[PDB]
Amino acid sequence: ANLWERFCNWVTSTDNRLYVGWFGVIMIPTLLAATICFVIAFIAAPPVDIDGIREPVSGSLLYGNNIITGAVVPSSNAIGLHFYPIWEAASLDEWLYNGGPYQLIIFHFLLGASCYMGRQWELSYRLGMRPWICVAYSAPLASAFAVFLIYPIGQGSFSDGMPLGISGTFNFMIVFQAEHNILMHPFHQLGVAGVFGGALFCAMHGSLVTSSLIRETTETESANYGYKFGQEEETYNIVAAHGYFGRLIFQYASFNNSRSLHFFLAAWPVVGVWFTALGISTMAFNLNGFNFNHSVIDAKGNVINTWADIINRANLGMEVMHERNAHNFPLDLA
Amino acid sequence: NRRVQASLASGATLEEAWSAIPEKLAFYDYIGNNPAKGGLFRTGPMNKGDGIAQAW
Amino acid sequence: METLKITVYIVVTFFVLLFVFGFLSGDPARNPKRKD
Amino acid sequence: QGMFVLPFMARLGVTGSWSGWSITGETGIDPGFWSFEGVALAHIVLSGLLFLAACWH
Amino acid sequence: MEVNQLGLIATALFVLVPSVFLIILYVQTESQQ
Amino acid sequence: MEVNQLGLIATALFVLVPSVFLIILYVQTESQ
Amino acid sequence: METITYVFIFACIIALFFFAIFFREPPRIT
Amino acid sequence: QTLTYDDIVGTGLANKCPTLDDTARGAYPIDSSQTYRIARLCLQPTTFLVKEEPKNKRQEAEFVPTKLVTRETTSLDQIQGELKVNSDGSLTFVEEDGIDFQPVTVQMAGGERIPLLFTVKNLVASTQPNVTSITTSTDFKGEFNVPSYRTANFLDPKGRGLASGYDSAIALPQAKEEELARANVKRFSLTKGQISLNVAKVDGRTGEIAGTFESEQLSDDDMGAHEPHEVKIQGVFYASIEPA
Amino acid sequence: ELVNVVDEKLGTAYGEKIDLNNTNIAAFIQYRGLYPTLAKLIVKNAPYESVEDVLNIPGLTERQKQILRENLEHFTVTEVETALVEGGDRYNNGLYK
Amino acid sequence: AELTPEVLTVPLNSEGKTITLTEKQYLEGKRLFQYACASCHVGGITKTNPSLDLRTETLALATPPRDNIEGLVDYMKNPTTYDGEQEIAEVHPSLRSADIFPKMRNLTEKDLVAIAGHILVEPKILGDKWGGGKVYY
Ligand SMILES: CCCCCCCCCCCCCCCCCC(=O)OC[C@H](CO[C@@H]1O[C@H](CO[C@H]2O[C@H](CO)[C@H](O)[C@H](O)[C@H]2O)[C@H](O)[C@H](O)[C@H]1O)OC(=O)CCCCCCCCCCCCCCCCC
Ligand code: CLA
Ligand code: CLA
Ligand SMILES: CC(C)=CCC/C(C)=C/CC/C(C)=C\CC/C(C)=C/CC/C(C)=C/CC/C(C)=C/CC/C(C)=C/CC/C(C)=C\CC/C(C)=C/CC1=CC(=O)C(C)=C(C)C1=O
Ligand code: HEC
Ligand SMILES: CCCCCCCCCCCCCCCCCC(=O)O
Ligand code: OEY
Ligand SMILES: [Cl-]
Ligand SMILES: [Cl-]
Ligand SMILES: [Fe+2]
Repeated sequence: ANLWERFCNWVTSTDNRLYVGWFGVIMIPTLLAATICFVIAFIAAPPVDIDGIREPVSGSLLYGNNIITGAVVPSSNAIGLHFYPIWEAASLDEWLYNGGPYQLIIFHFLLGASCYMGRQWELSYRLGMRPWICVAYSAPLASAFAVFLIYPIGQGSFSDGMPLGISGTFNFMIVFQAEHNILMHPFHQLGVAGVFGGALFCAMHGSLVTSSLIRETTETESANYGYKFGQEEETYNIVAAHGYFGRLIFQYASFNNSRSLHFFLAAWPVVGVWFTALGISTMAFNLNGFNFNHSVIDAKGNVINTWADIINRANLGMEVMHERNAHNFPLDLA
Repeated sequence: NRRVQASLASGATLEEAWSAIPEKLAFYDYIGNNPAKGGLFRTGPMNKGDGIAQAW
Repeated sequence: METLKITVYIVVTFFVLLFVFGFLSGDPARNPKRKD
Repeated sequence: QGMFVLPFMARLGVTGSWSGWSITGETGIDPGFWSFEGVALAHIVLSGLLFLAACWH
Repeated sequence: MEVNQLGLIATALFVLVPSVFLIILYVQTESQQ
Repeated sequence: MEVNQLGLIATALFVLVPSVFLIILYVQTESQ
Repeated sequence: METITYVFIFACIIALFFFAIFFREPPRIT
Repeated sequence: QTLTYDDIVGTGLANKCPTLDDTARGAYPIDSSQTYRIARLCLQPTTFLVKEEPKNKRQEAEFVPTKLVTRETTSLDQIQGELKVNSDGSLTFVEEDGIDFQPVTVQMAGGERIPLLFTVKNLVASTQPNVTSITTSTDFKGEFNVPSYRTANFLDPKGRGLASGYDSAIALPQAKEEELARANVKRFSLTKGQISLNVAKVDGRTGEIAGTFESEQLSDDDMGAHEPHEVKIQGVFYASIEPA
Repeated sequence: ELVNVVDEKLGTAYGEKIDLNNTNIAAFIQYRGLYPTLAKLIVKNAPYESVEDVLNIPGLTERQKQILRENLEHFTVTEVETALVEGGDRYNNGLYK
Repeated sequence: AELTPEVLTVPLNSEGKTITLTEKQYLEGKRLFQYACASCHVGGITKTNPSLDLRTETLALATPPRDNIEGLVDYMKNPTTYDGEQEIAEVHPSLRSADIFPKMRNLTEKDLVAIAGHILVEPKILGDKWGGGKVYY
């Protein structure tokens, strides 16, 4: 009946159209800050000296960018890992030139996303559910942490975090391959397996359930109207689906336990994306993909190239050209 | 014209008297800035018509 | 800039205290089955 | 330049931009919030709050 | 920027034509029930 | 002819928008 | 004109979000 | 109290030139039979002014003020060189070495970024004749060199450069090149600047001086892509003198 | 009228010998006895009006003068090109392997 | 192709005498080069001074010529600059400086011959790759 207890009750209420919760109390403002700053920087921010070499890169629409090329540009290499809030700048003019908004956006977003994952725990508890949906979302979350926070920490500069834009993303990928040979790293290969397999099993499961829908409708109506929200009976025949799939391959390569199946569906891409987030996060400390450059040589010692050496030729061309003005000494050590 | 007739009174030359007229004031004495010189489907800024005024 | 600094400091502190005191206000008991 | 609402802001005392120019030609000036950009921002924000008020009523 | 001038009409019709189609179908669905 | 390039879009939308309005209203009249 | 177009579309998507959430067909049980 | 690195780091003080005590109103005498050097010359800018383009007839625009956006990275320091005595009692400082350039970019009203190579490279500055004492009325006047803001290896965003890079617009293979010549052929400018140093404080005991400086130079021309601006720079200086 | 002055310079003796007034110091490694000691002195004392001027570098030992004579025919002088001598590019022109 | 005595034949000195290493020696030289030298000299370049490489044509123009076993063995003992004007044992590994470069402590006279031999053979197998840098990888 007391003021605080009433507030606590609204915060944690399961009647709010959108659940708030204690994690929401941090999430709502941090995401709003990040979103507003991003929308405005994407449209109107002046160019940013990402690499600290007084060579501003234009990222916003009003400075000659389209949707594909635009980006909020990472903060200056001259700042490195230093905290650069607005109030640390002599002016907004300075803060804009040096990449201030990237830092504001990504810190608020990492906080708000972290709270997003907590909020998934919290509502699950209020509704009497099992709790581990938030564990599934920790795979995408870890991946964002890796490219916005972990990789900058290991390389010493937010200027090497991932730009918030479409082409910026591709720039990050090409530079990453040249320096870490990420294609040749097992954790990236597992990530592709998690993501290709995720797409595969998505299609499989959707096709098998769709294939064994029980006839409930006429040909003139969407079969979707054969299911009513909250009906107790299943809407497909799982034994017919098992009977099809077990014969398509062989019997014991098919699930007939729906719980094991759906757990499988959860586990495969989650685990694969954990590894690929861990791959980024460990190449942050320069433990790179396998190097087989010149591993094969002949009886005399001539190098016999393999596909790995051809990769390396590509990698070199990415190496020698990236940040073409930023390097004064012969090794790009970070 | 008032201003010109005054300068010549004080004994400036024609060049001097006319050189003392501000550009802003001459630019007003030009029919291209007369609001009654347009057309209903002649669209856009006045600079799109006679151009961007650069100098008197 | 200091006005801003101060403002942000107060706003963050405020939201963090909401968060800490909210979870200290008997959060285990706010579920639909066994309450304590 | 075909400016239509710019003069109505100028008319009542808004004369400078956040980028440091004013319409009177004076450079290096701090208009505070109530610049041309701040007045526009205000009308956008106001528009969005009125939008939500309309859904409620 | 020196963009293709038909990009605007391309984009406007690309949005407008199929959207209008969906709206026509939805509204006449609602006046049925 | 050196015509106005926004002429095309103005004409197109001038036709399209009001016409779609009327079509929307006529079709939902018919289905009740 | 291309900036206006890009922002116009983006803004239509945010408005659609509002309607899809607050003005959805409510799910009703059985 | 002599401050250490860990007292300075992160304060901004490392960008400031040493100050002289407000009492330092001496005179440093000059023995033409001796030889002298500046052991350290420190220049610390406080104001960046940029000349506007009035576009019209005989108006000649003025120097408008600018906002610095590159932070506390602007001071020249550790500059040294001969302080000679001429056959007329004038003094000439000849710069030899030092951190004698800083790239700076300031922003004008309207958002135009003006980058510039704030420098005193190859500075030669002279006093009036018959000095015999450096006092709180001594003035040095000199000129220096202003090399291109970017040096010859610099590659523009399409890969074009002077001592490296493409020699054409390779994304426009069959475009007419005549229109692109200004941007395809890089050029290394080398212009002169002018400086006044006005001595206002003198520690007669230690040979330290300090005062005020104004320099005029050209901004960046982006290897001839565009025309430069004229830049006025105002600030404070500090120099230490030594028998050579 | 707009000319790349480095390309133009490759059309001179700079493009075939070691230019005592412009070439980067790493080129003195192509001939014996020149690098780093004499190459250092040479670069520091440029410019030269004639190739013969390098023998009048104060401090040369008689053996250092012998090495220069041996190599005078691999040298040239041309006008100083700002683009090649600014930025300390005669000591490090950004080229490694 | 194979590791024939012709390729294992390298100059012993300036006078023109030569010496034919064994395959044992070559591999031992390669291994010792990797142990003591590759951290700076991988592929025959110099990571900390790229203007000086281990190409035979470069070694030949060095003072003391170093394109032979003797000059290379002397170099690992008393390294000098390229013109020979100064001794650099304090910044370059050598037996003279094995106290400050501890990896040189346990190198015997025969180990030096193998290291020197590998350096002289390897451009005969790899060509421009040896000392050519990334362009040739
Ligand atoms: C979605 C559904 C959910 C519903 C959510 C509820 C609705 C929420 C609505 C919020 C919407 C917010 C929109 C934010 C707009 C950002 C405005 C901004 O950043 O604008 C800020 C402006 C920008 O300033 C000017 O910014 C300029 C930036 O220039 C740049 O921009 C220029 C114009 O764009 C040119 O490009 C120029 O060349 C370029 O450099 C210049 O630097 C000027 O010098 C500088 O004054 O700042 C000012 O002067 C203005 C005043 C700030 C003064 C700060 C002093 C300290 C006062 C403390 C204020 C703290 C805020 C209040 C806290 C509230 C908590 C109780
Ligand atoms: C066919 C080839 C192929 C394939 C299938 C993949 C597949 C993948 N790569 Mg590899 N890659 C390739 C080729 C390929 N790559 C090549 C050729 C290169 C070198 C040029 C690379 C270089 C490379 C790098 C450098 C990286 C990848 C990464 C990835 C992963 C990207 C997806 C991901 O990170 O999900 C993870 C999930 C997320 C990132 C999502 C975060 C979601 C947040 C929490 C929420 C966002 C909210 C949002 C802002 C608003 C939405 C709400 C609104 C709409 C309402 C995935 C495993 C990335 C990786 O491992 O990241 C960890 C990575 O950084 N790749
Ligand atoms: C009070 C209204 C008003 C006024 C006076 C202005 C005035 C101006 N505007 Mg703004 N404008 C307005 C509203 C207004 N605007 C609105 C609402 C918008 C949003 C669409 C804009 C968007 C806008 C832009 C985007 C631009 C202007 C620009 C300009 C300038 C030039 C306009 C021009 O060439 O006109 C041309 C006008 C016409 C050709 C008139 C068309 C009228 C026809 C006849 C239609 C009516 C026929 C009707 C269907 C008959 C049916 C009858 C039926 C019952 C039988 C001028 C200062 C321009 C400028 O210079 O910008 C800096 C510019 O680029 N305005
Ligand atoms: C000249 C001469 C003489 C030459 C000699 C030449 C010679 C002798 C030739 C003769 C050749 C001869 C005649 C042929 C015999 C050869 C033979 C053995 C062929 C080899 C066949 C072959 C290559 C097979 C391909 C390999 C193959 C793909 C098998 C691997 C199995 C595979 C990947 C299965 C995955 C199973 C799995 C766990 C996941 C499936 C996805 C899944 C989770 C779906 C979701 C899901 C599953 C359900 O289960 C149900 C229920 C539902 C609801 C549901 O959602
Ligand atoms: C870095 C720590 C090095 C290690 C380990 C080794 N070398 Fe080296 N080497 C290094 C530098 C910086 C230089 C240039 C020295 C100079 O100023 O001239 C060199 C040079 C050589 C040379 C001479 C090359 C030539 O004349 O063209 C030789 C032959 C050489 N170094 C051999 C050598 C050997 C055999 C090593 C393993 C014992 C070794 N070096 C290690 C840097 C470094
Ligand atoms: C921000 C720096 C300048 C100082 C701001 C002054 C205080 C804010 C003034 C805003 C003016 C609006 C007053 C007129 C509104 C009339 C009241 C109403 O009808 O709602
Ligand atoms: O890859 Mn290459 O390494 Ca990591 O820094 Mn050195 O260059 Mn630059 O800042 Mn972006 O990028
Ligand atoms: Cl890059
Ligand atoms: Cl570097
Ligand atoms: Fe399912």
